[PDB]
Amino acid sequence: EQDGIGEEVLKMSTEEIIQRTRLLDSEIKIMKSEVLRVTHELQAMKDKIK
Amino acid sequence: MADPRDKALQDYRKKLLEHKEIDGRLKELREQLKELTKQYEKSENDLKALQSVGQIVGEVLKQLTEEKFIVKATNGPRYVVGCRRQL
Repeated sequence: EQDGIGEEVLKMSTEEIIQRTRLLDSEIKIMKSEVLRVTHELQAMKDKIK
Repeated sequence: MADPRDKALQDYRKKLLEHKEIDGRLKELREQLKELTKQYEKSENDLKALQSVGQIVGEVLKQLTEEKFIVKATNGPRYVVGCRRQL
């Protein structure tokens, strides 16, 4: 966590404005899509196993 | 005026907390999938196993011709029976 703190402290505008926000948005979108797909598969397979 | 460093640190902390919550949800879903994968494997193994039949066990008493065997089933009734080709 020290590296992240240093990156956020020393670089306040060069990183937070562009690099951090886009990476976080991409990660959250990918994780949401994965969660939706996994939930759909789990429901379908739960009905199948029922 | 709040320092930009403080704003960036607070935003990073909030994003990290949200990421940790999403990671906890992902871990819960992964545990569910791990358990249900073995559960479904056992379920499908059982369902496949349900459709299968037993073989009467009996003793061969003589080989009449190349494809004729006399078999005395354990209960006692004696049959004249064939033989699978690859045996």
